[PDB]
Amino acid sequence: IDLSSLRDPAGIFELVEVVGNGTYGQVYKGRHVKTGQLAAIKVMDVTEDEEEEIKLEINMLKKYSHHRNIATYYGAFIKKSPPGHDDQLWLVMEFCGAGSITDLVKNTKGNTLKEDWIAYISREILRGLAHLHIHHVIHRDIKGQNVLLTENAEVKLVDFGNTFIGTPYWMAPEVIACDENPDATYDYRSDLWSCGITAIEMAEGAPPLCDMHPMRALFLIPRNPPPRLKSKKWSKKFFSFIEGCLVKNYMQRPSTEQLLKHPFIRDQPNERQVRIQLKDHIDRT
Ligand SMILES: CS(=O)(=O)c1ccc(-c2cc(-c3ccc(O)cc3)cnc2N)cc1
Repeated sequence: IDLSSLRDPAGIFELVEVVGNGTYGQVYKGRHVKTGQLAAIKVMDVTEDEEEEIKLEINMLKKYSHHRNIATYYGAFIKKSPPGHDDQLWLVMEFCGAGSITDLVKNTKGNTLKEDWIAYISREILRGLAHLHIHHVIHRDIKGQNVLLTENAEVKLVDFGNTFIGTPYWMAPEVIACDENPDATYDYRSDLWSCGITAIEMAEGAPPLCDMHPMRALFLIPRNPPPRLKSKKWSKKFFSFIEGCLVKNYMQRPSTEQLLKHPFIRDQPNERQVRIQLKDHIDRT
């Protein structure tokens, strides 16, 4: 519970290459020197003022990241610099080598996923969310990019809640301020909307207003009726789940616990086979 104990990462971790493209920023594929073991290393410049806002970031990952549907925290390191600034802070976590769900859709023929795959991943997203929510934590950024796979087909979450506004596509209507929603408040239920959009992403290859300029999409999310699956091919349980996820008014939107009982998530006989199916796609590196 102090930045002084934090070792120099020197003979402990090596930075191999920047992970993904630059999707996550300064997140690197790291190597544990001694074991050769892989870790994901998040690098950040740290000032004398950033010292207390960062002590919590570490404690968040320490407390909450010890669930199977959350990428495990390993440790923290400071790469010191001369008295004329600026120290680097390395947040070492589990390296989910199979990439993200975005990678999965892009790597899958025709950029669509099998319905039973959506059911599997969505259950694991919800199961991870249930953990954050039960600990009074809102993820704030549920999307394909932020849902990763291990080489063991385990579904794991990243990026739970500085100057910029990011991508609008997965934002629940309530988090976007307009005339009747002036103080736009994040609810636990916002992560459920985002989850529903992630399921559309998994189904169609991209989220509902991907073709719009981000500013135009930001404007449309609170005005447009709930997004719907384009195809009619989908099962009744799937449209139903998307519907439940995408209740426009958060006040009637179901809890993460209620969703976990939805027939699409609850009823999964191919669960074991799907995990094997996903493992083989991963094996095709
Ligand atoms: C805390 S954060 O900055 O949001 C963050 C967010 C994500 C990761 C992370 C990314 C990857 C990864 C992604 C794509 C790919 O192609 C290959 C690998 C694997 N494991 C991870 N833990 C790490 C920190």
